Amino acid sequence: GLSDGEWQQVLNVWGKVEADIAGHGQEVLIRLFTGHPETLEKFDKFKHLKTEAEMKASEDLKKHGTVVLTALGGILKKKGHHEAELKPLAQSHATKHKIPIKYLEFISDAIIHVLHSKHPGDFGADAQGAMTKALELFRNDIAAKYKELGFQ
Ligand code: HEM
Repeated sequence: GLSDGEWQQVLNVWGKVEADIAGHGQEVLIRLFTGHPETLEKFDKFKHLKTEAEMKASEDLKKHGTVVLTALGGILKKKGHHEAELKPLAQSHATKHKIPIKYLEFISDAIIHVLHSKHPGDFGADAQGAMTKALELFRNDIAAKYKELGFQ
């Protein structure tokens, strides 16, 4: 449950991401994969990436980063009214990709890390609070769908 002012902060922060969705998406995934190498194993199409240099050079990783952040941005712009947008992602990530909710926590924190890394001094405490709450809401609603599906 975010206030109007918190959603305003979220969407203000998101404008930073939308200016360079592929660069943000790439860095989010690289942060996820390098911080939590087990997550790489969930991607048949990225498990060949042995080094961060290879990850950085991967155009397909940037492409997927764009897909991920485009989806997330579409969800965030719903300001919590995202059941229709979230449902297929929860279902695909539980049933097809088999992504534990822990990895969604990892990527949520990776987003925060990337925002500070790319916008140092420009991702204020209020913005971090609002973005964190929005990612918690996202993760929590996914978690509810995971529970429905019995997925761990
Ligand atoms: C912000 C959180 C995430 C968003 C918005 C997101 C979004 C997406 C989207 C839109 C797709 C393609 C459509 C689909 O298959 O449903 C996808 C595919 C996929 N996602 Fe995610 N995802 C997120 C987090 C994760 C995490 C944390 C993992 C694993 C650690 C993961 C693993 C995968 C895999 C393996 C695929 C299939 C990739 C392929 O083979 O093309 N996702 N994701």
